[PDB]
Amino acid sequence: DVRIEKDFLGEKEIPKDAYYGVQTIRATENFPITGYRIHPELIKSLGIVKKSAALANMEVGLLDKEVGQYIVKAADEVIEGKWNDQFIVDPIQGGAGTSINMNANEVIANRALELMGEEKGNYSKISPNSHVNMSQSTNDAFPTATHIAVLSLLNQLIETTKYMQQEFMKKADEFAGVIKMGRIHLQDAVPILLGQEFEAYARVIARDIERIANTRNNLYDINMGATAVGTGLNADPEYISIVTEHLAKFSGHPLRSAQHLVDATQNTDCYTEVSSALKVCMINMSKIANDLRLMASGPRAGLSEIVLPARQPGSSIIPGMVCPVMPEVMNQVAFQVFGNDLTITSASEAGQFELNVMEPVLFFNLIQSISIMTNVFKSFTENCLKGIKANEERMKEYVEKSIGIITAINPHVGYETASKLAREADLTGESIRELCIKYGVLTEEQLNEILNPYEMIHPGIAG
Amino acid sequence: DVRIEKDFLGEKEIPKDAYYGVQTIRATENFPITGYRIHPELIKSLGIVKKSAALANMEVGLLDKEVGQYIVKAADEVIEGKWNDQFIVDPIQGGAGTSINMNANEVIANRALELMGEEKGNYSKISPNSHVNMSQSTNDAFPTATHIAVLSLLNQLIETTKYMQQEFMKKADEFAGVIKMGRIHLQDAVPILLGQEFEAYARVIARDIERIANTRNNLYDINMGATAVGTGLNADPEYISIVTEHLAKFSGHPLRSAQHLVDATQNTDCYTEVSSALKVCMINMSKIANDLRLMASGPRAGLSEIVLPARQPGSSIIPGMVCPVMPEVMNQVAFQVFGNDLTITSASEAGQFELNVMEPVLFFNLIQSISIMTNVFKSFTENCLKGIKANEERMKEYVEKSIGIITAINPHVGYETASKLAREADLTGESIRELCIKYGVLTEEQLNEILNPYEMIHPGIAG
Amino acid sequence: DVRIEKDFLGEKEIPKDAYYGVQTIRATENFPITGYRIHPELIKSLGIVKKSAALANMEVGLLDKEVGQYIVKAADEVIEGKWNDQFIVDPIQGGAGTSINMNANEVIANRALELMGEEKGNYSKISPNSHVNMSQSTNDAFPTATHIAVLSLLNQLIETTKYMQQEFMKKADEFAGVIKMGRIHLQDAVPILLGQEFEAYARVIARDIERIANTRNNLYDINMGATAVGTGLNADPEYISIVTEHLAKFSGHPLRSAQHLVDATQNTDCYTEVSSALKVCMINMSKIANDLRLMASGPRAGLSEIVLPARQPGSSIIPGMVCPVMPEVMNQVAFQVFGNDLTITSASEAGQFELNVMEPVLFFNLIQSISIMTNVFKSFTENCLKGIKANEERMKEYVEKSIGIITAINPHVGYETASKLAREADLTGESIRELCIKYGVLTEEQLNEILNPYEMIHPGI
Amino acid sequence: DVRIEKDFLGEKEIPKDAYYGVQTIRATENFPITGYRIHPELIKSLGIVKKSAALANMEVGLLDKEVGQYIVKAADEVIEGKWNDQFIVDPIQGGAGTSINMNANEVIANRALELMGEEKGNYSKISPNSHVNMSQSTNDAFPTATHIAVLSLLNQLIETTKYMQQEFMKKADEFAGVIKMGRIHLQDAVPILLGQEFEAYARVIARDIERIANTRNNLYDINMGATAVGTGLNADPEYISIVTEHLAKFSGHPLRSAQHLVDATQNTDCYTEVSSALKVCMINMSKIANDLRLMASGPRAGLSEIVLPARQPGSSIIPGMVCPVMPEVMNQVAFQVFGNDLTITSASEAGQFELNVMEPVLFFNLIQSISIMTNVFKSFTENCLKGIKANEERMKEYVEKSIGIITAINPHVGYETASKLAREADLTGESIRELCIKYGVLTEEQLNEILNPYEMIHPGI
Ligand code: NA
Ligand code: NA
Repeated sequence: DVRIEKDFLGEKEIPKDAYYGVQTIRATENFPITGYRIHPELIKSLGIVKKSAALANMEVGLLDKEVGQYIVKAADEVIEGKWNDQFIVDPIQGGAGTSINMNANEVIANRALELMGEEKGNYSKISPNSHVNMSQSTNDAFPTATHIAVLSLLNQLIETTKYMQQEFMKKADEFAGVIKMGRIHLQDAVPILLGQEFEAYARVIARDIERIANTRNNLYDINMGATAVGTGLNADPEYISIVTEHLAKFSGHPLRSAQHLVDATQNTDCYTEVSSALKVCMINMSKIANDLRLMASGPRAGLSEIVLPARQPGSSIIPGMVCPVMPEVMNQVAFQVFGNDLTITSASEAGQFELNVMEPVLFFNLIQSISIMTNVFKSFTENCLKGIKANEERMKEYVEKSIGIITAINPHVGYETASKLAREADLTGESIRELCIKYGVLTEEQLNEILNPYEMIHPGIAG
Repeated sequence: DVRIEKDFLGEKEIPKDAYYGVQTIRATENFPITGYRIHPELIKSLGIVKKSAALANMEVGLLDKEVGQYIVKAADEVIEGKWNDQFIVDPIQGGAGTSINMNANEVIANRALELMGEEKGNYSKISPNSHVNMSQSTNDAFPTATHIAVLSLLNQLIETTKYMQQEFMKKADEFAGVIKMGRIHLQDAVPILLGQEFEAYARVIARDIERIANTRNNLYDINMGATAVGTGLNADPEYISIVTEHLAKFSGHPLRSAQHLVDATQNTDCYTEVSSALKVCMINMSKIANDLRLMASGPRAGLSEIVLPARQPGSSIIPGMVCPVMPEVMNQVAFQVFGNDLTITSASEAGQFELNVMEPVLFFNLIQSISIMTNVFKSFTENCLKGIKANEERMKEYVEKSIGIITAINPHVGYETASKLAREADLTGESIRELCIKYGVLTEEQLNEILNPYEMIHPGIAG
Repeated sequence: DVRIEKDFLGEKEIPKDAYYGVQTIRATENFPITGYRIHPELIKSLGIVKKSAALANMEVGLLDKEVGQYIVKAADEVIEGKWNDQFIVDPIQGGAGTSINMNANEVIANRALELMGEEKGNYSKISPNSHVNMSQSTNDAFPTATHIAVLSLLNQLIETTKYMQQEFMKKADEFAGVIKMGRIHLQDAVPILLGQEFEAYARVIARDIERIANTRNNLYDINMGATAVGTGLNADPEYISIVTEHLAKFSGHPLRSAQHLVDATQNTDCYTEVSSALKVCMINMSKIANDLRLMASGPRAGLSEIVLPARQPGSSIIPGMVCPVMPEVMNQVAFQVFGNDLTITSASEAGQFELNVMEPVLFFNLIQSISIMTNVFKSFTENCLKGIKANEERMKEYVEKSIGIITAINPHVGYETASKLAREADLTGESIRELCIKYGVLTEEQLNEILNPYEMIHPGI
Repeated sequence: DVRIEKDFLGEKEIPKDAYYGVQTIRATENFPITGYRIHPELIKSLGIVKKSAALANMEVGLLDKEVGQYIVKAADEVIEGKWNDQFIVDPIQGGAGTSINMNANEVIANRALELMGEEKGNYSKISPNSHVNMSQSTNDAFPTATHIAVLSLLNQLIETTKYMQQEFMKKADEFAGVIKMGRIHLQDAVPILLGQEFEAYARVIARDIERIANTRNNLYDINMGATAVGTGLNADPEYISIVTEHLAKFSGHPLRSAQHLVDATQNTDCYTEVSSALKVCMINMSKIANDLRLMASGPRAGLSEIVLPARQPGSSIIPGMVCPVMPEVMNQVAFQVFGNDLTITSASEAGQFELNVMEPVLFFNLIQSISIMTNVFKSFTENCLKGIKANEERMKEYVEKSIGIITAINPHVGYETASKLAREADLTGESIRELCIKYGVLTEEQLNEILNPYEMIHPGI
């Protein structure tokens, strides 16, 4: 039922059908923290790293082509997502990612052994350390795999967010004629188009796409060849060049060998720069969600400017309640990303000399942020945003009854007079138009032009 | 293979062997955010809530005793942890916890139906809403279950942390004779006992236990009977009294019916008060961990004051490296709790009028904090703290070679003279004792008493 | 125009009329960061510390009675707030607070010298280090002073908060009969009294008062006598017991000498505990302020449930605009405190071995939090909360025309009739009450009982 | 001693000699929160805004040429920093910045009145609202001024940072030959040059310069002309084009009128983008400062790899102590910025519909971050970084007696001999180099090449 493996600390039993090994099992004893598994994209990227390294090591004559070809086939299986269940270590873990790198090394070595008809655990023939980890350290393989995983996930977030942004733009278009009252401080102000607010939403999101896209650039620099500390001592420059080109080609990213491997091994600014752009994006999305929730308030004692698609019963006790559950989950995902960014800040700040050992919790958080933003943006776009409808009559009635349309008469008649009219209209509950007429401030004809609400929506002195 | 269920929004297919229902499946479409499951303690507590309610509702004559007895048996199964797999909704979810409450209501209703020989889905006989949720709202059942789960988890953290605190105290005792140099600003200062530092660690942790224990008090107030908004309109006061006593008795906590149900339904300060005490605790533990990592630095170009149990190979490329992986994972768990507390802050701040809809992400975070602190504290206590050893010779050599022992001569001979001696000793690399003798500041006899390092470890003018 | 002073590092020019000295001037070159000054209460508390130490050192025969007496009189002037302008060092400073301790030691020494007719700078007669700092370290004097300052500031915050909490409870009373629509998810639910919301506000604030008051307890333990690292090297144990008693008696706080001075010198959890309770309080206050600003929304396209006292013009372009400026500044002070608390967290976490050197920024933020909360609570209470008025008729009208008011009538009339009444109410203009009367379902007298605000908003039928 | 002024809300007494007015005095009663004043660069930028608007309004025939000319001269005095003392409102204030805009409008109006020989307060002749605020809102004037202030402050930070970055690169050069032990997890690893660490420092700082410089781009889009909500109601489109050009030309920044003024009036992402780049920079700087403080640990029980310039006595009780005060204040400024960034995050998130009213606290924090970073970078560069010295012999000695130096010799000597050499080195006192010589394994000349600092620290064999 079990086999026995060993490292410099001793021996352990492994289930015979497991592809992980001794260093993996030790990580499960050392760090039973969350019970989560690493993201499958990171597993995939680990497999891209070990395939790339095995090819490069063979090409430069360091690795036996017999063993190397099986390492490559096993790594391809990992890349295709065939072995996600064998990656059992905790995302939150001591040892700076060694246990993640070793989980990859062990799984690939053991699967390679099985593919050449050998016994799993026979590290004499295929060693996790000496073959699958050849020319590598934790301190290059783990971050390089993370750069690749983060880049692949960012590319998916970007595509999802461009889709959402475009759906905001379609709503802006659908609502381009819908007039309502703009509010500042939650006080009635002057008229605005609902489509102008939705375009404001589309535009901030366009700016977020650009910020997030631009954070990829610093992740294209990888540190493969760094060895233990970034000096690259005893790394072969031809190994570095060739592994880099394989990593680029198999991952699909324009990866580059960092110009200064010590810089690239010990600094973590590439990661906080990403987390920062994700946070900024979710600030904007939370604000947008808060607006949607206010606009959907009601149905009788709220603003009731829009109707969201109903997505689930709101209450078992208020008959027929529907709640804005999709904006609410967007807010919650924002609050989660805000927190993840503080965990990332604190972990990046904790780096010491040649290595930041806090990267596992940094990378867990950063991947989680990207992943939950992708998922909530997809679900919000499909289950809410596309289906939003406007209560046009209600919003028109707000404009029809406002005081603040009176703003438009300031350049003609003065803020002082308009204020007197505004105060009176507010205290009597009369229409501001009627008051202008009854006091001879303006004629019916000239305030038909001046108090045109649609015309006040683009710049100019009315008239 | 499937059955069909319905709510006021429409019909859905459910796998025939599933105990969840239509509202559950809708939550899985609305919120595919994390893919996590709610903590099993919360599942258990939901079952305590629905059992308690069913008993109270029968006792006051609202619920049929035939259906009620099966609801109770099903809820007991949930309480014992037999149905954790049927709780499939995302911890991060819109609808303020409705989908969590409905997952409980559905699972219990359906299991109850199966126990009385009926068809799952036959809500005519046993309704998730009308029977299992009777006299309840999301807005009391969900927070009440959370109070119970948080209290049970806090009690386990407290016990784990008292164990850790006691193991720190044992190390303080083991090291009570071990002399070393105290450092301020990382500059050599005056002698201290290693056992005094470990007692400083034990004492802050004692203070953390007290803070965390004291946060339970505000969670003992529950809001069962609140109905939709806290008014309790149409709740039966005898139902409230009786359900409270069952909740207390089955959960083991001294629960109390809040004095003002509107306050208790809309305020979330009980939760941030807990998160705050957890954060403070992890600030202290991170600092302690950082100290341990500095003391274990080396082995030749570091401080090398202590040796930690080796827990995994440190490197595949530095021969025989061992890294302080257990302190490192403690730091990472701190950074995670710091972030979780910011998510909790932001979610509590977002409450509006009669309900804080952001509670799902608040409660996910708070439970995660308590849970990961418990797990890392257990693992750190067993896999590191108990086994720590002191390099007594090294630390003694620091004291033997220090400048700063010279502090003790200030009251005798003046800070001005001691400074001259200190500077000289620092620039020549001579022993400060020899300099005192050679310049006739003190006799060999009087500085044998005065520069006794052990005596400078407790208050007094040396002499 | 200058004198020359000297420390371990060499000599510096000091303005002839200055009471600070060489170690102070160096700090002003090293840390020109914010341009702020330390809080006057911290200056005061430093004066309490140096007075207390001078008395204890004299009593134990370590300090000259005559020189000690002048140190004490100079310290008393500092305590009374006469020399705040001589405390020039930046609150954000390296050195772990040495520069603040030295600013006190120098000002006091020099003023003491002036009081005995000597020249400022004559450290031969009265030394900042040897006399004013005798038996002490930065690492006990500076924290002890901070514990005392923070305690004093907390006591004032608590009194201000208790005043605000009581004014919320008066508004709860004023509004005890005012009915409105409760909202969950911002969706119309069932009726609630405005007074119940204000009471929920007052109750959370009561809980905050308790949390904050309870953070004082760990600050009453001081480390005076710890000297450099908590070992108490060069502090006589009788000096420690005497200085502690003077610190308690002059400060008015029940200070205690910590049970383990090494613990109390290196751990900073008393400070994060305080910051935490301040953050939690401001979370609740921010939420309350958010609710107020929603209730004040309008005048015609908003909820318009309450009217806040007008405090300033809202706009120089929109005629008639007035804005909820006092809830808004409450929000902003919350966001400030949240941030201050993260700075405090990060500084506390950065402690190393025997000393946390990041205390200056930690204490600057903590004292800032306490201070801005006191000031905004006072201003918000006097300029907004006391004057809040309810639009009772508006709120009643929406309750009368809601769906949710059906909930009060359901057990009386049964679900079948309730549904028919609800349907009619949707399609006609009419309130459920009027319809109950029109169709003889309930009598006007029975509806007066059933839809009584208190009765629709409490448990029972 | 007083005059009387009046707004929409009524009349107030103003000190006769004050240039501020009624809306300003009300703000000083409403918000006595911090006691701070807005940054002088924001005052300056407000003056640029009001000058620019007065010129555009005149050009378009909306404002009297004569009154406009006095408004402009008064604005120019504000721009030159002559009236900073008249800006008394608190940076933390409700009203979304109205009180800051009004403080500018009032000071300028009153000074303009004094320049034409009129009485301060005579708003009949020159109105804060009607003339100085003409064609504007708080909601365009205040942000536009902030964009300009922040841009100016960023440009100074960038220049200061570039100076610091270059001084790190000079130290990398000075230390290019200095070998020491690289450490991972604080465990001894393999040799590294001190110069490579300093170059890693310089390179991250280069990346920070780039991030921060790139945040300017979104600030060049301004919303002047948006008026209340971005619709531009009451702003003539030719006024918008002319005021934008004046704003660019007087400020020296390439300002552009935002493409959608409603977007630019309600969204605050340009500000969080800036705060984010500042936070990221200070994360890196804090880490660097942590490393410096570890390298400076000692003198006898620490690493003692570097010596920092001494800047102040470390202790008045421990003789001889000097502390790394300049890295320490760098840490503390980082923690400050981290917190400021959370305040900024929370304020930005709190935007509602057409306006984010939490901008005053957001801008106070953002400007504070930029300002304290500039000041600490300058002071740290001049008072520490330039003067850092290496303990080269100490560092070399530990490299020579390490295990890790074996790594350079392994491919030359093969694993079997390397292990024998390592074992011997552990048990005897002797360095691997000496042992290589003693046992004829390698020649002294071959060891000079192999263990050359540059050669053991770069890829290859
Ligand atoms: Na988190
Ligand atoms: Na701050």
